[PDB]
Amino acid sequence: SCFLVVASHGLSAIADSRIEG
Amino acid sequence: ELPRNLEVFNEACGHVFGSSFNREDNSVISDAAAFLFKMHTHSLDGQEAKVLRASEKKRERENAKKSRKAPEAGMRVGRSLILTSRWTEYCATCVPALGSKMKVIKASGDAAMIQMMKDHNSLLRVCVRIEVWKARYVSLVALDERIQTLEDAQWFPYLSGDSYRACPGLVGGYFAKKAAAGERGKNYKKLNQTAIIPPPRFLIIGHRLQIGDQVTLRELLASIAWGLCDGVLAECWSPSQGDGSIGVVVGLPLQATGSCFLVVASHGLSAIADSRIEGTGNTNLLEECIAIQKQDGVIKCKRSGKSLYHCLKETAG
Amino acid sequence: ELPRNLEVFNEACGHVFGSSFNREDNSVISDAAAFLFKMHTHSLDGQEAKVLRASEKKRERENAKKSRKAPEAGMRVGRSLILTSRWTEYCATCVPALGSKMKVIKASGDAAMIQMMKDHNSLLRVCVRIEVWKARYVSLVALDERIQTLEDAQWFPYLSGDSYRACPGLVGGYFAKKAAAGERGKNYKKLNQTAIIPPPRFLIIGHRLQIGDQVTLRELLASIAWGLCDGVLAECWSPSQGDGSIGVVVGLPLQATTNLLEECIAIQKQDGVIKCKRSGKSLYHCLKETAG
DNA sequence: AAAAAAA
DNA sequence: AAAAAAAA
Repeated sequence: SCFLVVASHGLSAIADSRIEG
Repeated sequence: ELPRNLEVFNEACGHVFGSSFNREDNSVISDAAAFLFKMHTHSLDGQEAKVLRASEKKRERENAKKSRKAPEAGMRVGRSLILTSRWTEYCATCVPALGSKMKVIKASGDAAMIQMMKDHNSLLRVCVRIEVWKARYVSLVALDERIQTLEDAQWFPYLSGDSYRACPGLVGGYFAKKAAAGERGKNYKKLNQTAIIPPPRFLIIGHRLQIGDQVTLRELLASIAWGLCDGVLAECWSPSQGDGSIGVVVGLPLQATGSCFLVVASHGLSAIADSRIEGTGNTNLLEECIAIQKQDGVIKCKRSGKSLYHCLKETAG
Repeated sequence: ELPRNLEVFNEACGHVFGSSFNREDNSVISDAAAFLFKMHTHSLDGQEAKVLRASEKKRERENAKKSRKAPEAGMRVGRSLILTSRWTEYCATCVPALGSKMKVIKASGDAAMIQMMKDHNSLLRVCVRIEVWKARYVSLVALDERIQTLEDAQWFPYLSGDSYRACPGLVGGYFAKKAAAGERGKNYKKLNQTAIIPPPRFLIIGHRLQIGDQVTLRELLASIAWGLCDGVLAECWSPSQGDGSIGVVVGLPLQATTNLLEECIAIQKQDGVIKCKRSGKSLYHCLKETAG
């Protein structure tokens, strides 16, 4: 699968949702 | 009643598909628009071969296409679209000959031919908008294998060159990458990856997407975002009474386009490459918010931090 | 008693636009300046063709422009400007012939031709100053497509080649990039993205922007900065009684020509210089957020 | 401020 | 989120 979250509507891109912390 | 673009599209689809063209199914409209885009781009069998500056390998494919028999009447297209016996007449009459350019037609001075080319261009734009919407819709539940890193995701949707030429500001891919890399003129248009595109059943009717529309979650999301956009956008939807399948729109995202967070160095100040990240060291992205404009007013909603595709997958389990 | 620079511009605007030229509207003055600049650069339909070293496509474009019908009296240029019957005579007598060079004019010794060339150059400078101001004003609410990073934002405004040739110290873009990214001479001008340009309604009358004159927030911001400058510059303006989209200038920044957000700018007020803490958000973002 | 001088 | 230009 893919855990990316592209930057949109003023939000910052995330290279991996899980690693965030 | 309807603009020139939508009237042209309705006329074309009706002429080509008889009564088999359902005007209230997004999948059927998308399939019809794809077939029409192929027809008007001379990608179907039996149409003019593209040889102007083609390489021998491309010339092989073009000659094979030209030699191949054209689609026959009654042929099944997609799922529930059937070609009529009069589709050949429409293809011969309403499709500009290969290599046609608006300047030559204007120089000729034929009003009928000018209107024909204008209709062709408007149809191309409408079909490409529907193509981008269908690309987002597919991406909502089907990750593209090509997209593996944010650099690849930056150029969605990966549509052909004709799609880019029709809608440079909505279509991404190889040609958008080339245009961004290459020299940028006054006509350069940046890829608006989350521009609002009404569902095809709305786009052909000319109804602009707004608050209160009876739409499904997947189609609304494909309208306002795509698979890898954040899941907080799902807040722009609300199930109707009794749940069912179709809900209602409670709001729309703000800052859909034209978001710049640069602060150039001026008056002795130091430049900032990104206002959001600058902060002081607290790079907590989960605290970010999106401004959703609702009927009552604009509200700031905390980001979910999870892709729309993943949110939909989790809620479907 | 205005300077010749402004007198020439006013005379040209009058001759070419009749009474339709309103000297109190920034948009009207900007449109008139743009039309005059494209007239004096030989860019209007029916004018001479730039075919000295044009490529095939450029050769064809210039030939089509020459063959195309020239503007006629009554044409609508913008929103509130209508060409008069005198515009042909003005374009014939005041616009120097294509390719003319000041050296040859001075060598010939013709006083009339020398004056015409000097007036043409002064008019070009005035029109380009107005063009830069209008570019800032536009960018206050709608950023250029070419501005994606700081490297791109460093070359605002993206104006044409003639604009740069006229005011190299104010105009940016491709030609400013080329000049900066190349061998530089003694007569080389550095781009000043924040050089103070009075609003056109003030520029064409010689009034120097100063504390205490009635202006609009967008007007002042376009005068002293552009869209991507820090929002603290908004402190240079103050709304009047009832606002009404019209206020007054309370200061003008200096050096126009944790710690990162603690940087301050210097503002010259009626009393003296004061240090104002930066906002951290560009003027574009601040205007978007404060719009409602 | 005077001088100089297109993808 | 109008119109005129205009292929690896």
